[PDB]
Amino acid sequence: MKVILLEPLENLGDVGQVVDVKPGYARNYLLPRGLAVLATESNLKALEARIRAQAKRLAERKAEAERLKEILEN
RNA sequence: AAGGGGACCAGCCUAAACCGUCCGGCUUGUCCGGGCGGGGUCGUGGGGCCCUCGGACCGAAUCCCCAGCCUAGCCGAAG
Ligand SMILES: [Mg+2]
Ligand SMILES: [Mg+2]
Ligand SMILES: [Mg+2]
Ligand SMILES: [Mg+2]
Ligand SMILES: [Mg+2]
Ligand SMILES: [Mg+2]
Ligand SMILES: [Mg+2]
Ligand SMILES: [Mg+2]
Ligand SMILES: [Mg+2]
Ligand SMILES: [Mg+2]
Ligand SMILES: [Mg+2]
Ligand SMILES: [Mg+2]
Ligand SMILES: [Mg+2]
Ligand SMILES: [Mg+2]
Repeated sequence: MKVILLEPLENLGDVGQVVDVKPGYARNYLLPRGLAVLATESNLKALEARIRAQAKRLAERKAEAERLKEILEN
């Protein structure tokens, strides 16, 4: 069973990673402990949506630097 | 059972893509979900979206009217 880690987990994976676990481990441990969520298509895109936002919002912060950098230093 | 001969005769609505819209969620958005409306319904495959061309017939199983029919009856020849 594929799930999306919501946390870093020992020898499983880092947050946002999609890994294969036994259906039982997910159903009766991971899911009700909020440590992960099932790797369905509905929230697969919802995952990608925020990787994308985090991607954009990061590079906007870098663009602000180079604008501020080229202004000063020159 | 197919086939042949007859009785009767009729074909339709959706799901999904895509658009809209109201709400809900916090994992903040080009988000996810639930409603609702639009769209679409096919096997020669059909539909969706993007270009080019073209701009009235058909009609209900629903509703309305009516005829007819039913639920009482009546006239009816000649010792
Ligand atoms: Mg037959
Ligand atoms: Mg026959
Ligand atoms: Mg026929
Ligand atoms: Mg519809
Ligand atoms: Mg909706
Ligand atoms: Mg709909
Ligand atoms: Mg419709
Ligand atoms: Mg329609
Ligand atoms: Mg239609
Ligand atoms: Mg064919
Ligand atoms: Mg086609
Ligand atoms: Mg009809
Ligand atoms: Mg009499
Ligand atoms: Mg008499």
